Amino acid sequence: GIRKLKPTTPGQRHKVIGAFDKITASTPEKSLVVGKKKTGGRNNTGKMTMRYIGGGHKQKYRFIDFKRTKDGIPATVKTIEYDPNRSSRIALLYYADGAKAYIIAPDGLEVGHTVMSGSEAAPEVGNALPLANIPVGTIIHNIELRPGQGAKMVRSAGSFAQLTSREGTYVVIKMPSGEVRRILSTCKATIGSVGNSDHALEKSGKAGRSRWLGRRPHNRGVVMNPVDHPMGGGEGRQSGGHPRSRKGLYAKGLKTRAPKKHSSKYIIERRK
Amino acid sequence: MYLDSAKKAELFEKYGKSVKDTGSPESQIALFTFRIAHLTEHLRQNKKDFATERSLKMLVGKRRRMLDYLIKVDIERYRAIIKELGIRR
RNA sequence: AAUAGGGCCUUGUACACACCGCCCGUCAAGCCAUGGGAGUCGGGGGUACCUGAAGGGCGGGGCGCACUAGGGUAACCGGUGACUGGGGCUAAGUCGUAACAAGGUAGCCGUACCGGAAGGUGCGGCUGGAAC
RNA sequence: CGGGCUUGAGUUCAGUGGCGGCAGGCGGAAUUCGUGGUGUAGCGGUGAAAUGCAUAGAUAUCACGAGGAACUCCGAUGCGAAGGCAGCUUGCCAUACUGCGACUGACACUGAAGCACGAAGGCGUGGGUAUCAAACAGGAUUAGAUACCCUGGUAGUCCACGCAGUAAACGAUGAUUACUAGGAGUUUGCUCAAGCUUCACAGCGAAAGCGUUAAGUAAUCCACCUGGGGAG
RNA sequence: ACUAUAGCUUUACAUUGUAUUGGAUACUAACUCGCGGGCGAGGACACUGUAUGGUGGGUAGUUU
RNA sequence: AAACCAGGCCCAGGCGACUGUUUAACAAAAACACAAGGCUAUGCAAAAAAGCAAUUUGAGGUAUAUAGUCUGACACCUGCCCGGUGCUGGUAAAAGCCCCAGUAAACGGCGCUAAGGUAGCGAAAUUCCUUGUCGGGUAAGUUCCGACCUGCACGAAUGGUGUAACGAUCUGGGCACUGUCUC
RNA sequence: UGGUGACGGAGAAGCGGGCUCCCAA
RNA sequence: ACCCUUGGUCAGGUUGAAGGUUAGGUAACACUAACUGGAGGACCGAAUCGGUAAGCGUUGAAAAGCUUUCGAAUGAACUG
Ligand SMILES: [K+]
Ligand SMILES: [K+]
Ligand SMILES: [K+]
Ligand SMILES: [K+]
Ligand SMILES: [K+]
Ligand SMILES: [K+]
Ligand SMILES: [K+]
Ligand SMILES: [K+]
Ligand SMILES: [K+]
Ligand SMILES: [K+]
Ligand SMILES: [Mg+2]
Ligand SMILES: [Mg+2]
Ligand SMILES: [Mg+2]
Ligand SMILES: [Mg+2]
Ligand SMILES: [Mg+2]
Ligand SMILES: [Mg+2]
Ligand SMILES: [Mg+2]
Ligand SMILES: [Mg+2]
Ligand SMILES: [Mg+2]
Ligand SMILES: [Mg+2]
Ligand SMILES: [Mg+2]
Ligand SMILES: [Mg+2]
Ligand SMILES: [Mg+2]
Ligand SMILES: [Mg+2]
Ligand code: NA
Ligand code: NA
Repeated sequence: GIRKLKPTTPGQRHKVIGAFDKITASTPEKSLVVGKKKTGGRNNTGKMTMRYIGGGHKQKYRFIDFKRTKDGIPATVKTIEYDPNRSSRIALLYYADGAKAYIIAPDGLEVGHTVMSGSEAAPEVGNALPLANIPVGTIIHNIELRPGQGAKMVRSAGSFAQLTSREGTYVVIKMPSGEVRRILSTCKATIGSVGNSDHALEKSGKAGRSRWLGRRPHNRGVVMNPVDHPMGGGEGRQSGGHPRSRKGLYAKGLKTRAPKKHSSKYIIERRK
Repeated sequence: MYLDSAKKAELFEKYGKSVKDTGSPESQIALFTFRIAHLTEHLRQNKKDFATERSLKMLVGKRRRMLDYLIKVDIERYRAIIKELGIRR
């Protein structure tokens, strides 16, 4: 759900934000949060390697459980919670042993539900199973790439993948980008799609909101001088020629995947 | 609605003289009100059941006609039945 | 010596000096009525404000009420205007042939897109259509 | 105005339905693309051709993988206020017809304003995108072809929510009630009653024709017309 | 503009081995990655060194 | 309103939606940014950026994400061209190159070619001739506003045409007011 | 081994601070 | 100049979004009325940040200032 702001201000006329309807708690679990220090896009030499990063609201880091190791121990959903670090919401789980954890909240998960992990776990929403136990055709997220490493694949708000066929020790999965690829049957995934699918409908409305989110203004290359950018220069407006970066990397069709990568043997169809 | 024979018999027993009073006012009113409530609860979930919506409007008209007949007959029964069921809104 | 078009029926018609028929639209010509516009010029009434005669009222003065006169904003009723677009009738000069026969791609209704022009095409509907 | 009656109207019960509405699942044929076997001089299209695909390897043919749309035979009849509704199944709704020896007692009809629904095409946001296909591009025929024919092809066609409110939205025939002749079929409930369509008395009509589903005989209310253009 | 050149990229040799009907397949033991404090996934490829062919105003020295 | 203190107002245009930023010390703007839109890359030791490397940023984020590039709220829209240039494909002891196919919200073009400028604008921040011509305003108008279209040399995301609100922006006209001026 | 430490912004209220709300958390 | 960590500051007045309550209205929503509420790169304006226009200064009080005027002033704010 989203909320549109009435046009009492020019900076509010085009603002659309979320309704925060699924959030049930206002403060985070203390044992699972730590203060976060911001980079301005600078690496360990102090030189800025990534542009347009800096400022924004102070944030705390929530430790998200992407491994789901406690197999067979049931957990109960305590609260649905806001996370400043990612687009999706998180869910606080209490285990029967007194452990507490955070997971990425799937769509349709409510307070009071029970989740499990492992081969014995039922293929319902919020359960984390090896892909060899997931019946063909269901909607999954938080997909592992190597057994035991942790979820890497389907994590953003609203995104989902589908398990379409299994071929021996591998399964065929269609990815959010449209790629079709093989994943080992030992890898884990969580049933359901990621919640908060209305994230893409939000509109900032003003430059200040990007400043709050921690982004700095971006300058086009055509309005620089030739000493700063290949596309710069000229008197009056000029098109800049073929679009390219500061180092001259073409920006309108040149592929940059390494064309000898071993992971190509596990890709069936390509869409990126 | 559920509209069971037991529910209809209980409604008739509560409203009107004896169970056999199936076709009298203050009992047709109660049956129509029950059906209207159940149809509203059904249309809350099925927002495209336009046939059910039209049937609900017909039931509302039928209850209005029975209430007008009660108006023509007297006013005490009118006041009693509307105070009991809950009508004016 | 060598070699193997016309009548009688059923149909449709916007034709009837009768298909060598009748009609549709565009552009160019001439008359008439009515539209739209930077602006410009008036008339009648209205709300407020400022002054305000005579005659009475209240208190020789003072203060009231309103007949007008004055400014200004708002209506309605009207004229005119660089320029720019429909319609009718008379001519018919030009360009094609859309409809009337299965009118030569059946026709019409709605809708959308596209063309000098009548129109063409897509989707759904109708017979006020053949022909099977 | 004050009472009564049950025949009209409505409620209940039983039986009989149904391409009626909404929602969730399941399907095979055809067809599209990608990746691999076989194989090579054409395929496709037309009145005849050409534009197009194809030896840096087509059509055809055998597989595997990823998808979208439509529901052959039954199938002409039935349902819905209308628009409309057709693969299989389930759930939730609505509704109709017939009867009861059950009930209430005229509670009825119509309806200017208003409200609701309302084919196709069209608009907005998000998905999806196989076929067909406006616009557009090329090839033909013609004096020309801004068309008809052929090859491509984007919106659209599909889904969800929201606008829009139009049609040859037609039976070119408003709703209700009562009555009035026969033939040919058909469906359901059982010789009878509902419904479904064409010949046809009286009657009506200018005629074509309508004729128990009237355009016949009558009563109640609503909508609309008053010569053709201009002009919806 | 002339000449170079970082980077990217192609092949050969080295790292680098074994079998079967050569250039394909297969194997695991070199080599790489993940998990836990051996197991799993790859695999003679990838990576890197030497040589070689392309590309290279990204950078440099110059000429005009 | 008693001193001090304490909005001038209206009509009509160009540009840029807006609040913001900028040449410390001659330029505050129509320049930059911006919310938003498109295209392209990237399946995660991601692409990309620093570094000889180790390592770090990206990001401990995972395609509703990140990065490169152009356009720049919103409304109605965004026409034809793949010929050219880019881009994507099918020698030492094979890449390329050729050829063919695709790509214009890629650079670019829209007078016999690849295609001959669609809608919308137009003496314009674009018009040389030029103070173009007609109308409005003034006693008198090289500026301004409205039309006309031989557009030297507009034109649709180096976006076209509009647009309420906003501006120490540029530009024209009125009322008020005055030593700006007659002086 | 578990709690405190330990945390935002705006605004009621107390000559004669709790608290409420909000999202940028 | 930009970034990182950790602190601080912003007189007074105005306007009146979301939301809430109570009335009518609905089959239920919808939808009107009043009060409440206090949002905002909102408005006026001190401190403060900045530097529009004019005047003065130009061996200046000053190697960039002063006076008047003017912009922003809860934020993409200023500052240790
Ligand atoms: K920019
Ligand atoms: K350069
Ligand atoms: K013709
Ligand atoms: K024809
Ligand atoms: K119809
Ligand atoms: K007949
Ligand atoms: K001008
Ligand atoms: K612009
Ligand atoms: K274009
Ligand atoms: K200071
Ligand atoms: Mg510059
Ligand atoms: Mg220039
Ligand atoms: Mg002519
Ligand atoms: Mg140089
Ligand atoms: Mg030298
Ligand atoms: Mg500006
Ligand atoms: Mg400003
Ligand atoms: Mg300066
Ligand atoms: Mg300055
Ligand atoms: Mg720009
Ligand atoms: Mg002047
Ligand atoms: Mg402000
Ligand atoms: Mg100040
Ligand atoms: Mg201020
Ligand atoms: Na040029
Ligand atoms: Na003045």
